[PDB]
Amino acid sequence: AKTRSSRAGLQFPVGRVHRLLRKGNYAERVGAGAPVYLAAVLEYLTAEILELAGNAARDNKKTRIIPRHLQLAVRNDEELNKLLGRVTIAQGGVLPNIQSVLLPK
Amino acid sequence: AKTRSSRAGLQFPVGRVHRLLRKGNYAERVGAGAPVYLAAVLEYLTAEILELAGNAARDNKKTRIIPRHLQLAVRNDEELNKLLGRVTIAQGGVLPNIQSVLLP
Amino acid sequence: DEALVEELANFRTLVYCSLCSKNWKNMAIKTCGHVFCENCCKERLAARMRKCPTCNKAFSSNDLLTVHL
Amino acid sequence: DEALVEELANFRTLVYCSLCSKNWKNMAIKTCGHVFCENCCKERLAARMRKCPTCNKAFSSNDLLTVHL
Amino acid sequence: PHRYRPGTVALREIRRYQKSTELLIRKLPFQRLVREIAQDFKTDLRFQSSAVMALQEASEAYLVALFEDTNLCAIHAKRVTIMPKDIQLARRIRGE
Amino acid sequence: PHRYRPGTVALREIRRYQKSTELLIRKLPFQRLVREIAQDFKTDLRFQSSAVMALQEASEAYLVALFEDTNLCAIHAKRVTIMPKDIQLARRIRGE
Amino acid sequence: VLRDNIQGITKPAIRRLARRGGVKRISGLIYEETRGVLKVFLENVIRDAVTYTEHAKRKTVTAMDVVYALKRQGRTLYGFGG
Amino acid sequence: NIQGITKPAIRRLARRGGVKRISGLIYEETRGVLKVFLENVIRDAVTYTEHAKRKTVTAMDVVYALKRQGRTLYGFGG
Amino acid sequence: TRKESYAIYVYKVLKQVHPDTGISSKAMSIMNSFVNDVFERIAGEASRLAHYNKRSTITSREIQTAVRLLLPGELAKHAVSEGTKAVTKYTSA
Amino acid sequence: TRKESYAIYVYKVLKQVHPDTGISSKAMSIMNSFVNDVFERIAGEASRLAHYNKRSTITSREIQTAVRLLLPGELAKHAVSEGTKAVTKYTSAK
DNA sequence: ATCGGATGTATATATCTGACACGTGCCTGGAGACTAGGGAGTAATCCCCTTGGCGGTTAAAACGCGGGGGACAGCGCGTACGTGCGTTTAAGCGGTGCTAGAGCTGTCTACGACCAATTGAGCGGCCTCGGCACCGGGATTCTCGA
DNA sequence: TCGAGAATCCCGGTGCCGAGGCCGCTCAATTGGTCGTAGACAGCTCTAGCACCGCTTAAACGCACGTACGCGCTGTCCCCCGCGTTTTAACCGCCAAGGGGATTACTCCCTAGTCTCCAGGCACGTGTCAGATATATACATCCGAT
Ligand SMILES: [Zn+2]
Ligand SMILES: [Zn+2]
Ligand SMILES: [Zn+2]
Ligand SMILES: [Zn+2]
Repeated sequence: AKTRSSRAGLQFPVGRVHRLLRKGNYAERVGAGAPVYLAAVLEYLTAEILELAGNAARDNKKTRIIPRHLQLAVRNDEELNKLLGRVTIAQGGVLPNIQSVLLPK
Repeated sequence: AKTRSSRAGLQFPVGRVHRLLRKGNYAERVGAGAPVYLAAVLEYLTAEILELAGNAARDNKKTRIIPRHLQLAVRNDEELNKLLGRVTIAQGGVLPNIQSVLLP
Repeated sequence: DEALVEELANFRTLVYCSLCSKNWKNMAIKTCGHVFCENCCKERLAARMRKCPTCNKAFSSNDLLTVHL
Repeated sequence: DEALVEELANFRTLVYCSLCSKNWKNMAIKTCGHVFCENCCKERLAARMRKCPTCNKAFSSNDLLTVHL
Repeated sequence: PHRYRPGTVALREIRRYQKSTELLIRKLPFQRLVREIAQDFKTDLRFQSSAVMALQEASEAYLVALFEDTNLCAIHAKRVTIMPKDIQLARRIRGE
Repeated sequence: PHRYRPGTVALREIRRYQKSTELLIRKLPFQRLVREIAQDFKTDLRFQSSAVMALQEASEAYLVALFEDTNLCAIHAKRVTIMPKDIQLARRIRGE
Repeated sequence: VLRDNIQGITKPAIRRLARRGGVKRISGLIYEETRGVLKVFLENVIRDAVTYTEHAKRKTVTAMDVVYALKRQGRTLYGFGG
Repeated sequence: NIQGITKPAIRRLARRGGVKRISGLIYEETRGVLKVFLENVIRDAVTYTEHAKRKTVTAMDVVYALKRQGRTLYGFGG
Repeated sequence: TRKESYAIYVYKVLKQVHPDTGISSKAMSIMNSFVNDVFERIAGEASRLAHYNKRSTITSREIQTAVRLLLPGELAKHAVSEGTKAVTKYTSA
Repeated sequence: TRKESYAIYVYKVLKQVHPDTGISSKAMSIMNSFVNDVFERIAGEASRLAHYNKRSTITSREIQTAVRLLLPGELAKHAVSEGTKAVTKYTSAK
């Protein structure tokens, strides 16, 4: 007996998403292929950020991602920065930037 | 046979609120005393704003309530202005004020 | 002759962007040092493809450096 | 036909180092985007020639980047 | 040749226009603009009159509320004239 | 002896604090401040450690995000020193 | 098709809004800057109304799609049936 | 009390922000700004912790109170 | 078909505060939208607040605290009292 | 008792993009709380679309038009193209 | 500062219509009455976690002095914008015509809720060693008064 | 212009505790039927959105002229930055007591569900009067000569 995630060729669990949609008072009935569409979107967004953070985790000669590396991944790209526009990541810090008028001549 | 709203003593309908709250997918069950409590709060706010609107209309020698009086009454009161923060009223207008430095 | 044309053709492949074959090589990546044209590179950055066509190494926008001649 | 002979020489001087005319342009400068050969780069650092020839500016040790093709 | 000082007439238009409630842009020119913009997302589309009216009722409020805050940045810099560098700062501080 | 021109130390410490990541305010006085503020709503309360940590993180983020908006309107007046009027203008424009 | 209708927003029309806003003196280079701000506010609102009006299989924009689009951006509007 | 937020601590936050020169009246202004924000968060946290008949305000109440004010915070669960 | 509204109730309330004034049809729609927005965002906070505590029913206690989280300052102190005073009457009868 | 999280699935996704790279506990706790936030927004927006048109089932169309309403610009194209390719594979499977 | 002439802003009385307020028919949604079962209130208990106190280092805070750069005020000039007038353009209003699409009604079939039986996937508890933290030494770069 | 001095980086060695894998074990996802209602589809009605034309006439447009304001420059002086010395209490490690948060039984009563009945809120029709429009009149205001 196969699993629905394996049948759909995904990595995320489809049954748990199907149960969470049902036990959440969202609608009276839930369609068949709604979880298999919603679980394929939650994985692409995760794979995007986990790929953009691995470059930062390498430019600092590290081999283990820490929250600082996730902070620099969602602030250097417009698409993700506009989606997480009102989110404060703990232990994140800021982005190095100095106004051009302050520097000496 | 008495109405459910007359027992409480309100003007707003209790049964309509109950069936609207029991069919909007909020919770699996709805308590008996919830519509009575909710229909008494909805009645207070409307009277609160509709008295200020009436006074504003009366100060302009009119005898009706055009949308301008609503905007005036809302923008002249602190709590109401804070509650209705990011909302716009059609044909409302603007509160008259001029910067002090601009005058001669 | 053919040898004169062949060297002309051989050097032509070195000046033009391989993707476009229409503009001089202008844009270089710090990570790998490969040089392409500025126009072909930018459209890739809007297609969410951050891997080098040649050395496959990942890169970002800040790693783009202009070159002259 | 001298018509394509000039293009090859124009192509040749573009890729050859304008200093020695014997090496490819494989060592570029990060500060101002000019490209030369590695042969003509480290000889200048012997006398601390931080001033670039083309635009005449200073540089450093991390302003020289390896480039290919 | 009875002229006015440069600004006493502009100081009266503020009082005139802060007391009336009506649309300030011409209806046909504004309505053509919406139809021009909305033919790229999907062609051969139709609109109700109320949709156009409601779309116009919000742009007025947006522009008016934006012109109120750019008048504070000009006062901050000891001026009375509003330059294009104030609209950029006022729009950047509130995040857009 | 040896001295530095006014500004170099400021620039280097700016460069320093924009590369680190720990908390800037001391922990025990902040905890005391939170416990004192909470007293006026309901007496005899208790706090978890994580609640105080989250409060500190949120406060630091808010203050840091506000000091970098007051600086942007301090420059607009051809000035290089932040002022309470700059802070007030930034807060007013943001929409508090 | 219809083109270059952005010039229907005239200089007096722009200045009348500024008068209501409260300003007194207006610089020369304000009209072009302002015409580029209204053309961006009208894309975000319309791209959502069009999304709403085709999920329901219709081919005409109603007065409720605009209200929903304005509500989705924290700009709720009273008076049109919201 | 409010005197625990010392001047060097205030100035380090400004340095992280990116300012170079600070007027002498800034600290008094900023203390009264922070004191207003803390009250706004704590009142909602206390209402949340009081609705459930509890006596200890937990981290999840603070997270929810921050969330409903347009300021979400990752890293503490939920 | 038909469609429902709060027109009659709003008019009935209006003839209580000011017994000699009227109201226009254009402001009536605004008054009808305001009461739909307030009721929508008050009852949307109770469902989420009851989910936090692993409950299943929204009772009067879930609304008494949902009012306190939305109405600012002085307004809540009056709304809570007037809502509480109405339930006691209903329970007695 | 038991507690459920996406920590086991995020790690499986991570080892497909970067074969040799770890992740710390705080980073895992942040990546866990981001997925819930996105999931609570998509479904919450899809419910209102069903309510508006007097319907009662959340099918695959509401999810598609709710993704096209929240994600900005160019992300939506890829998200839709990745969802509509998984659905067709699922429906024509064993 | 003190009058005066002209201009735009209130102030008072017809008149006239289209929207507000009121009345009636009728149908569907709300009020009564009874039943069953599961959510929620209440009592006991136990064990983690919060509060409180004590002693040593030492890192950070407090205080004082010198001086140099930046905030601010006063002047002068010239270009850009406000005000008024004559001419031109397109908006606003009315009326007519036609047809594409919204909204409602009746069928019926395929799809999702619901229940009984299985089994393997994901969670809790334990080990272990290697990546990262930390410290001590040179080598390179950056600033300032000559 | 460049040397003295201070801050910063590259490298090597040592150590430790948290990530990564492993194993046993519940209970939740999977199969397999069954049924009844939501929704897809075809057809009909009618209304409201689009296209065109003619006639005012209000407003957009171009031009001349003057002047108030933006911008650059110069000077005085006072207040904030850098640096050294002294006083404080934050931080770490350790210990102990008890409160209340979480968990498990047990019961009971309050809300969902069904059937019956009828009055209240809604669609449609009609009178009439509140306010919009026009007009003559009183006055506050402003810029100039003095
Ligand atoms: Zn190319
Ligand atoms: Zn490469
Ligand atoms: Zn060379
Ligand atoms: Zn150069």
